[PDB]
Amino acid sequence: CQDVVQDVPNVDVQMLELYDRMSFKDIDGGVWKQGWNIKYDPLKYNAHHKLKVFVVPHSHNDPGWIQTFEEYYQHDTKHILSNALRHLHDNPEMKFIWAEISYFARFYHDLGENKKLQMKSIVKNGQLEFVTGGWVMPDEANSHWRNVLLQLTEGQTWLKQFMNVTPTASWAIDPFGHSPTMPYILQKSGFKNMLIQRTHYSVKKELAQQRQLEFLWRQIWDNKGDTALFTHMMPFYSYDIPHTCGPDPKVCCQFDFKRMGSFGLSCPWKVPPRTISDQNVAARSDLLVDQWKKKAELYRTNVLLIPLGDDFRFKQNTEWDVQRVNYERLFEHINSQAHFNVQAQFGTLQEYFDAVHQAERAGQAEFPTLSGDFFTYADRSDNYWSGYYTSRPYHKRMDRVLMHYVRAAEMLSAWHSWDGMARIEERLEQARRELSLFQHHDGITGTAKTHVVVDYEQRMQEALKACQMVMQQSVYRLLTKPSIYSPDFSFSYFTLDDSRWPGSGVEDSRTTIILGEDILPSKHVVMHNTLPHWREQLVDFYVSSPFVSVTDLANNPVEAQVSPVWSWHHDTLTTIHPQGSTTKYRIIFKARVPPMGLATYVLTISDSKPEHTSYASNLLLRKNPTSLPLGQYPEDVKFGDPREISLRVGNGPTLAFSEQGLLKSIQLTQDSPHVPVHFKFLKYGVRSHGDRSGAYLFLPNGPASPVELGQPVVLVTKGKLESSVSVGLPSVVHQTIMRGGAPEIRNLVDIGSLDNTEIVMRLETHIDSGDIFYTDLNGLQFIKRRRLDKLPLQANYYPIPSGMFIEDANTRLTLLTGQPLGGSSLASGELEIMQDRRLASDDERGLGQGVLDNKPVLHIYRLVLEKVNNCVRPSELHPAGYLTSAAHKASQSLLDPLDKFIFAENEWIGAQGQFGGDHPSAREDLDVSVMRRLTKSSAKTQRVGYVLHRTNLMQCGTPTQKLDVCHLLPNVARCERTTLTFLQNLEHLDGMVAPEVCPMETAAYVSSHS
Ligand SMILES: [Zn+2]
Repeated sequence: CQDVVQDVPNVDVQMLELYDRMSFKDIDGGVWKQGWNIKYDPLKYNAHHKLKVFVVPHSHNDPGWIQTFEEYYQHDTKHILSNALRHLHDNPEMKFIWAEISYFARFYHDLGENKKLQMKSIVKNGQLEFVTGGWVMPDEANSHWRNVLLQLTEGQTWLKQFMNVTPTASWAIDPFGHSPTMPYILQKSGFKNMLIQRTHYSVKKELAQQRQLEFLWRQIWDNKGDTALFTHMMPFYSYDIPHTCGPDPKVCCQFDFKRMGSFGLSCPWKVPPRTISDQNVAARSDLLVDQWKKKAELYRTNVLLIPLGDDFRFKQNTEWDVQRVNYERLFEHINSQAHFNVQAQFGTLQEYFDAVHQAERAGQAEFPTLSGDFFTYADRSDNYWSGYYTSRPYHKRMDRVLMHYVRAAEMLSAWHSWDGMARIEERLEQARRELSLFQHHDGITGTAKTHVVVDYEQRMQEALKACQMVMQQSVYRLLTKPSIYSPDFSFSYFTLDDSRWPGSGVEDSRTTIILGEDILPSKHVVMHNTLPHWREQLVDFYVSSPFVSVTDLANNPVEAQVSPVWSWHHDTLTTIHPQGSTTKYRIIFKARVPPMGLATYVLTISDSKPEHTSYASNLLLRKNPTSLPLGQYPEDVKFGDPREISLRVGNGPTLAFSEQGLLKSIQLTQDSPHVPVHFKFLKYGVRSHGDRSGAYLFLPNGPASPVELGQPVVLVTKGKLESSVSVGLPSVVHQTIMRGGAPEIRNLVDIGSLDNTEIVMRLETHIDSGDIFYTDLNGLQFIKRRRLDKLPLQANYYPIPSGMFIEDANTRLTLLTGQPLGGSSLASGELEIMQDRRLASDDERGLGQGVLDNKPVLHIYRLVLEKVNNCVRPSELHPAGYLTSAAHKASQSLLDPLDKFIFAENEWIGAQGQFGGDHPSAREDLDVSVMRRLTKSSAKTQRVGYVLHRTNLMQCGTPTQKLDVCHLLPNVARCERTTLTFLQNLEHLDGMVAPEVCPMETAAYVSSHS
């Protein structure tokens, strides 16, 4: 294994170092507004060295944006694909590339048997070519790497079964900035080439000047270079026809033949296209070849890519004819005139890449190496696209919940083959496809119309219910004696309890377990642990009585705590204040669950305070208190005036809070200093003159201003197992929760009718971080950031898909997230992260609406303060950072918590105590990211697929069983290493053993069973 800490990779272009050197000037470059007037040597090309030009027709089809998936399918995409089939069949020289498999699969299943055969023949002969072949073209900023792989797998599994093809070239023309997570996943999935478009106008200019727009893109930690993927970055402002022929859009627009005649379109530069004739073809070819030779000066070979398309193009038979016939008349003239020294023709993306690599092997070019990312994107002036890191944060949070439920449903159901009557495969295909659709660059981004967001939310809600049904049937099968198990596949044996989605203050839908010494004195509950190591964690349930004791199924007592149930309400006379339930209570205890396993507990009612259950105290801090009854709860609420508070659970850290209920300090141990750490809430506004913020753009009117808090009401709950401080602020109920290690932070965010406001949560410390901070990419890797005062505030905002940290020589503070949000370090010792944004104006990128559809959301975090002076850190020149053990486990507690199940009926005949006690407990840096049965019950050879991910953790001194996934299931007959999509066998494994993967590596295995 490579060492990913000590050796700094040597690359030609390192994006952090390039950013530090660049001046970012926004000069008028002439017809190429953000570049310069390109010149070429006309003697560069002759009889023996010609320019080869590939014109690649395409159509950008969004699976939801202005219309829903189904509205676009019926009104636009089914006509595009029907006309593609007819025109390519009739015109063998015509070519077309296709990206979005969600639409292609919907179309193909609706075709008659004769049309399916014709479609297969234009794919087999290479006229219709699939590019990427994902379900969608995903967002690269907010998306988790697990979901990027899920949607790639859904589309490529469909293409292999139905079209017998697997793309090796990727096409990503519309995501709002680009991540190195994509080449990481694509290179481990059989790809050879990829293309990107939306990068900062300043970066396009700097790379074009050095002919560094084609590069070998490696990971920031990769010293050897085996992660490298060949990447083509397009040079100009857009992927439309005016910005793809060459540097002058007033010329290129005249070669978009839909912008004349009866289509109702036109050229903004005021010179229309003209039909190509014998009379004009020499003059028209003179201007067009000059644009081609200028574009070719920006690249290193004699092979040139010219895309030809736009949004939902090639809808009409007449559009295919007017584009094909005028281009054919230009190609026939140009190819027949030796003075041009050009060969031009319709082609595909793979055709382009094959010809470039042939030119390279001929010794025509040697390509540069590059590491880094392409965030944050700007298309013009100070218009940085950091707004969509936060827009529609309710759905961003829902993405992470559905990610975990799909993993848990696939894993729990994989242990067995199921009868077709159970409909397990139907429910899991629905769930995978709804989560896959939401990865689209107008889904998770929050950049769709209000009615389109409602469609995404309804689809994700159906997917959640499908996962719940699979999970509960699987738990019953796994923990019921085989002598008793006799299933009704329609029946609810268990209901799921989730404390964190949507959250009891968002939707008060948790089930209360109702116990009574007569009617029903006990209830069985079951915890699942998807992680491949033993886990102990606190769990809670709602119960109808405070007098409840916990046992394991063997009747061993478990120490428990009871707390009241609290809700928060606006008083119309005055204040935001808490109200206690008189009818339900929380029971809280530590569950111990095997790796990838299950554990059963029992809740039992009694007359009075039972021997192994304690009761939290509650203190309400407010002047002029009124009474707060709590029904049977045995401890009276205490009252006081606002004051500073300190709390400690177990022998974990001591936290101190201000009179307003906000953190002010952390002490790690009894001996150590009180380290200042202050939470604050601030607000950004919108510019009254000049460019307005919208769903995409963040354009603040200066630095954030303090929120006036008044004298808010503070509630302190103190228990042996769990304590919290909760405060009612304007727009936010803010909670700090303590269970004996790093605290958990919960914000119930309701921005209400506060038009043109963005709410930010900031941390202030004396950590001497200077201009340096770290943010993650897609939940996979931490990248070093440098704050730049020469760029505006909105340019120093980055995606926070799962975490961020600052550090000096001695101390680090990490904030882990349960949802992707936008964030920064705008001053030494600070972290900040945006909670919600409400915007009255459109930002002129095509959405045609502001963001005024906000709803309450529960955001969740962990906060980890650590000493790092005894840690082996990367050298100052390394562009990556790495989490500690404690911060990594804190992230895992937010993204993949224990699942909780309540038995639905009065009696569970044949109940068992535990599943998976024999499972291997793997090293803490290893995860089983995916477990998925690949075969239905009728297959004679069963196949199960596993994705294994090993992260890299910092070594800090304080230093388990070998996991072989090929032997988790009995009767293993073969074990293969595969691409991450499971579609190609790469290696038949010695001894049917799936080996140990290296730090920062991901591998896929398939086990076959007799
Ligand atoms: Zn798009």
